[PDB]
Amino acid sequence: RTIKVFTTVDNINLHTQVVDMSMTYGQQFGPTYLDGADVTKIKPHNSHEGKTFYVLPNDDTLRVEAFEYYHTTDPSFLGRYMSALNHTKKWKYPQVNGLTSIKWADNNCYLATALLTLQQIELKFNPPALQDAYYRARAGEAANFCALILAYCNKTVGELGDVRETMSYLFQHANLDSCKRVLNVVCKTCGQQQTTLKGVEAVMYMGTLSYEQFKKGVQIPCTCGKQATKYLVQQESPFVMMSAPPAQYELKHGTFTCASEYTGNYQCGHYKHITSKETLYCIDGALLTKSSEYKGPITDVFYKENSYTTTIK
Ligand SMILES: O=C(Nc1cccc2ccccc12)c1cccnc1
Ligand SMILES: [Cl-]
Ligand SMILES: [Zn+2]
Repeated sequence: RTIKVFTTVDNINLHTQVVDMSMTYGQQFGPTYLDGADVTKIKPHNSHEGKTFYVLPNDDTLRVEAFEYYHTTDPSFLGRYMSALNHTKKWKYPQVNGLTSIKWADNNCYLATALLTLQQIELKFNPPALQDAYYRARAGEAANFCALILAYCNKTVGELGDVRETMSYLFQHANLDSCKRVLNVVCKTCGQQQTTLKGVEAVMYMGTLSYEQFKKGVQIPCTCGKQATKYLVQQESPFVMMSAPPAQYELKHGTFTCASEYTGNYQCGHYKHITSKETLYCIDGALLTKSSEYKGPITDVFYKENSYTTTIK
């Protein structure tokens, strides 16, 4: 007694299977999922005929398909993706000021601000999984994209992540190869030291939120025990992300693209998103407020860029 089903790792390439309806999916395929639901311990029902089940990439055909689609060989990746999807499928993705947001659930505030940020910066993903899911998220169906971020970042639904760390992981899977940064560190004692950064390290800085201050210079520790000055010589990138420990900061309309605000304590706080459009909009999941001025505990600010060369000699 049998039905026909299809197994997959990428939901595109299907593998015809004939399953014994007296045995679990588990006994025939190993761990098995139906649109995120774990059916490993369940026996085939007739309503399953012709349906697609996810399985683990446990032969060379599935390994090649999984790597080509996801760009990861982490063995627990597919199970993490399916477990998250089972939750993200039931989140709400309301359109807020023309952007896909996420209604608050399960500490997902860091994800909502990350998703809102992506839709305001020029970025293309390398893994087809992220390309296809990000296209759907932009159209309003973000369940797959959210599940993939959770899986790539090794975060479970319910865990509060850091926005900067999350953007860092997503940038590693994006085409930032054109991006270039040149830095100069001046110590009165020790003189000068020029650094070039490439890719992800060229678009991220930790220590100040102000793109203008980065250009004029910021004080950092030197090994000699003095304070050295670091400023921006040259930048080629479509955006920059300036990050700092959360601290009261004033966001001025028209001077930035968007920003992330973090309120509260370590691992038990809340992120909000601020976008600079015709005014300052504060997007907090499904919630929207406006103001002409904004002050809060800002962690990250995104700025547009193309090409910058310092006048500092
Ligand atoms: O401390 C946080 N984020 C961070 C911001 C800036 C610098 C940090 C340095 C080390 C660890 C966390 C940092 C944090 C804690 C809980 C939830 N989300 C974020
Ligand atoms: Cl993309
Ligand atoms: Zn020095």
